[PDB]
Amino acid sequence: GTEFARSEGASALASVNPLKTTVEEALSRGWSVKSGTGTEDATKKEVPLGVAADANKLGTIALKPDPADGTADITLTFTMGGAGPKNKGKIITLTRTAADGLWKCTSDQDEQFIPKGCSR
Repeated sequence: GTEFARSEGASALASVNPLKTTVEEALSRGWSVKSGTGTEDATKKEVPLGVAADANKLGTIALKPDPADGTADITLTFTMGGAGPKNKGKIITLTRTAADGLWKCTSDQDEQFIPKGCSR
């Protein structure tokens, strides 16, 4: 009853939303994106997302496929394994469809805690 359920959802989305830019900039160069931290790899032409999987203690960030080259749908997920009771186990998913390059946000949280712009 005292859990910060609405702020948890906003913090989670704020950890993955900025990565859309990172992904688009890499694909515009014809480079692939790979998860984790590190330096660009000029041999394989892969750019890391630049954020650790556990950057936000509310949960974990994941990329699929990994690496991703733009020719298949890409998903960025924030799994709230560190959240309070109402949001623990819930997942915010950002999907970039390869056929049109568009992004969508879906969440399996209770409707009242889904961040603005995301749907069930």
